[PDB]
Amino acid sequence: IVKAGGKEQTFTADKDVSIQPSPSFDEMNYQFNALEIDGSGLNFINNSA
Amino acid sequence: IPPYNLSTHGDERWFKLYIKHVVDNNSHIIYSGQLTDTNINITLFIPL
Repeated sequence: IVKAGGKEQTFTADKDVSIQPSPSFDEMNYQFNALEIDGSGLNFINNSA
Repeated sequence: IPPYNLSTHGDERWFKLYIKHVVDNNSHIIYSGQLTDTNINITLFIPL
C-alpha cells in the first residue's frame, strides 16, 4: 500500500510478483516487479516530502 | 533443502552442497550440514 501525498496506490502479488515463493512457514519472500509510484502529488513541507 | 525422510535420504541425516563449472570441473564443497525435520533455508554466494 502506497501513500504518496494526494495519491493512493496499491500493488498486489498476483499481478506484481512474477515468481511465486514456496509455501514453507519459515519464510515467504515475495519479490515484486518495479512498482511505479506517482511522486507528483507529494507535499513538500519545508522542502520535504 | 527439503525436510528429512529416511525413506528418501537414507539412515543418515548427512548432506552436502557442491559447486562445479566455475573455475574448474571439480566438485567443491560450499555447504555442509544435517537434514532437519523442517526445510532448511540456506543462502549462498555463488561466484562467477
